[PDB]
Formats: sequence, structure tokens, C-alpha cells
Amino acid sequence: PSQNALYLDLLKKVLTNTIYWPTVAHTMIGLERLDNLQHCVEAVLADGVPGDFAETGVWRGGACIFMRAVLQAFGDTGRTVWVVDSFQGMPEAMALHEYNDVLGVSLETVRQNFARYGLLDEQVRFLPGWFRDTLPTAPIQELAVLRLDGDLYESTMDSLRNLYPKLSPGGFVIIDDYFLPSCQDAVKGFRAELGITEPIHDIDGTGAYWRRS
Amino acid sequence: PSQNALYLDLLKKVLTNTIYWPTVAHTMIGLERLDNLQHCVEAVLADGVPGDFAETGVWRGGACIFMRAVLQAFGDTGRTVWVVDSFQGMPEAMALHEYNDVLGVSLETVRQNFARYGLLDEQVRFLPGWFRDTLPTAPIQELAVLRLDGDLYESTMDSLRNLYPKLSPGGFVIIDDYFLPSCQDAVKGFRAELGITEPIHDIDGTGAYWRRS
Ligand SMILES: Nc1ncnc2c1ncn2[C@@H]1O[C@H](CSCC[C@H](N)C(=O)O)[C@@H](O)[C@H]1O
Ligand SMILES: Nc1ncnc2c1ncn2[C@@H]1O[C@H](CSCC[C@H](N)C(=O)O)[C@@H](O)[C@H]1O
Ligand SMILES: [Mg+2]
Ligand SMILES: [Mg+2]
Repeated sequence: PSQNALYLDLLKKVLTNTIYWPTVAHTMIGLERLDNLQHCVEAVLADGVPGDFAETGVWRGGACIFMRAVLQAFGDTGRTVWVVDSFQGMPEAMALHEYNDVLGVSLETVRQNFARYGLLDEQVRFLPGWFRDTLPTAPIQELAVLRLDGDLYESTMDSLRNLYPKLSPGGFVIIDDYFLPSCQDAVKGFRAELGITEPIHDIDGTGAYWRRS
Repeated sequence: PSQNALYLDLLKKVLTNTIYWPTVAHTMIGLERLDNLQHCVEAVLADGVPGDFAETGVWRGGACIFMRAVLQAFGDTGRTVWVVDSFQGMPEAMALHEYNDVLGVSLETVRQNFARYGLLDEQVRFLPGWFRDTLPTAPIQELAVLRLDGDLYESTMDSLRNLYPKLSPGGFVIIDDYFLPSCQDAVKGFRAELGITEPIHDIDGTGAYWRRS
């Protein structure tokens, strides 16, 4: 219907730490991109799009916590949230990201973070490893929402190549850093190969998304 | 009915800062006493007890934010939350409390705190001053809930003497530090004068409360 709006509004403030790199916040994506995530998850639920949710690149887990919280707000107990990451930060330019591997947040730490919100339950599953190792054989069957938040070309490509085919029609692909060259080049390069023409919608001049036909 | 439970459960975690003297948390009273506050406010709303809510001794405002949030969760737009404090900390043993006047939190700071939760609106009113100055002529007409969280004898007495008479029947008096001698002596001394016999219920070995007949 549009349930538990107060809960979800407070949660966005909390996950971005507007109440008290973010320093302590559980997501780095900000309120505008969390609003996009809510719009997509809510649309999939109201439209009946089948499948799980997945984020490739979770850091402290905030965005994934949020998707799990939307399911909780709507009483959907069937869908799963896949929390997919190395849990060691970025792999070894490209833009030299491993330097800053306090993008490295352990599985233990992410698990604890979910538990802080009372959301560490059967509807959350973790897939630890480098995407190139883990996604070709991922135990994911179908997705209604696919969120990409690995910055690198390779991370973005490996996620799209392996998980886009599992995305249901009417499902969403969310590209958190579409305007990052590297991420952008993968998305266009991937779209060109498979002849994907669904239009890309801007979110906030950083992230972008599209909906499958 | 029992509305917005997820919201209120998250709020308690947030106000006590279990997500990320408390250091940054907006209340020092802990989850057990916030649960008591919710039980009392909810009972008053379901029973039809008329009146506003008031806390004498607010620090960073957390408990008052919570009462305002319960009204929000239940859609009650008529009741007011009175936020009553010096906004300069404790007055000048008794237990030498003014030493620690980083119990001193300005009105500006408390106002900002409410706004962080999106709850700084027409249903919240501030009464700045020493209780001995402000309560004898308080613009409060009736109360359904009266929360005392000034530690001192004088603070507790001044609050009871001036506000208890405005407490509706079936309304609650909450004593946050009943087991503090000073606070306790005022409560018993006040109860003995007016012949109040409604029994005191423990909350958590620290706070206590009773319900008016
Ligand atoms: N090839 C790869 N394999 C596994 N994890 C990867 C990866 N490339 C990037 N990552 C992960 O991607 C994440 C980027 S940060 C994404 C975090 C953001 N707060 C959010 O709310 O999503 C890091 O956690 C990093 O470990
Ligand atoms: N006589 C008095 N007049 C006005 N304020 C008083 C007072 N005696 C104590 N106070 C106030 O009482 C508060 C005690 S701390 C209460 C805070 C607690 N977190 C809560 O959530 O309620 C302080 O903010 C202090 O300024
Ligand atoms: Mg990103
Ligand atoms: Mg107290």
C-alpha cells in the first residue's frame, strides 16, 4: 500500500548518519540515492516483479540494510537480499582504489551492522569473494533489483555479465557511479554487446538506472 | 491500534545511539526507560486520558523527542510536548552537579536535535528557565504524562508541586531517578503532604512511576 513510511524515512536519516567517506555512516550513497533505491524496490513489490535483490559492492552494508528494511516495512517475507562483496575492499590505475582499502569492511562487521537494525535474519545472504570468482556460479536464481556499486570497470562488467541475465523483466538495474568513467565504459560496453536500449534515467548526476522491458 | 511499531523501535535504538554520559546520544535514559515512556504514552492515548506531555529535565531532548514521535506514530495532532529545562544545566552538595555542566545543552541545540528527526513543529513547546521561576506560572493547563528527570531534591519538588495538580486522573508520573536519594526524598516528602497513595511501580531499579487514580 505504501506501508511504514515513518520507519523508512527515519532509516534513511540513520544510515547516512544525518542524526549524529562518512566516518561512521553505514552507507556512503546519500539520501537521494537511497530514495531512488526505495522507489525501485517499492515499484517491484507493487508491480509483482519476481526475484531477489542484490548489491555488488556493499561497504558497510547500508544500502543492503535498507533493501532488507523495505521488505520488512512491506511484510514481504519471501524475497532475499544478497550482500555481495569481497569484504576486503577493492582489488588491485585503474584510479588506484586499493590505496584506500578502508573501503575494506569484514563480513563480521557487516553482519554486526545488520544486527544493529534488528535485520540480520533468513532473508539476508552474504556472498563473499571477488566478483570474478563468485558471480559466475552465484546461487542466485532471479533478481528483481540489481544494484552495482563497485567503482571499477571490471567490477561493473563482472556484475553485469553474470547477474543481468537473472534480472526479471520489469526489474531494475541501478548504477551507483554511472558518471565515473570506468563504471560508465563498462555499462555502455555491456549495453552495446547485448543490444540493450532501455533508456538510462539519471538519479542525481552521479547514479543512474534503468528498468528492464 | 498500536501503530508504526517499526518506526518507534528504530527510534529508541537511535536516540540511545545503539546504532553507531552517552557522548553523542540524545537521551541518557536507556532503552528500558524509553520502553516505559512508550507504555505510558500509549496507555494514555488508548484510554483517552486528556492532556499534554511534559518533561522537567531534558538534556539533549531525547526523551521529549520520543514522546513527540509516539504522537506522530499514532497520528494524534492535538497534544503538546512541553520541553522544560534551564537549557544551562544544573543549578548551584547537593551532590555537586553543576561541576559537570556539560549537562548544559542550549535551547538552540535541543531545537536542532528535534529538527534532525523531522519533529520540530507546532506540537513541541519549550519552557526555558529555572523550574522555581518557570513552573509556578507555567502556561500548561493539563497533563496526561509528567516525566521528572531533574536529579536534585529542589528540581523534583518544584516540578511536583507545580505540575502534579495539572495531571489528569489516569495520567502518569514518571520519576527517572527514584532511587537517587534527593529525588526519592522529594517524592516521598511530596506524596506524604498531599496523601498520595497510588503505588509506585519500579521500572528498572533506577526509575519508577505511578498512575493517578
Ligand atoms: N571485484 C570486486 N569483488 C568483490 N568486491 C568488490 C569488487 N570491487 C569492488 N568491491 C567492493 O565494492 C565496494 C565499494 S563501496 C560501496 C559502498 C556504498 N556505501 C554502498 O552503500 O554500497 C567495497 O565494499 C568493495 O570491497
Ligand atoms: N531546577 C532546574 N531548573 C531547570 N532545569 C533543571 C533544573 N534542575 C535540573 N535541570 C535540568 O535537568 C536535566 C537533567 S539530565 C535529563 C536528561 C535525560 N537524557 C533525559 O533524556 O531526560 C538537565 O538538562 C538540566 O539543565
Ligand atoms: Mg558508489
Ligand atoms: Mg535521570
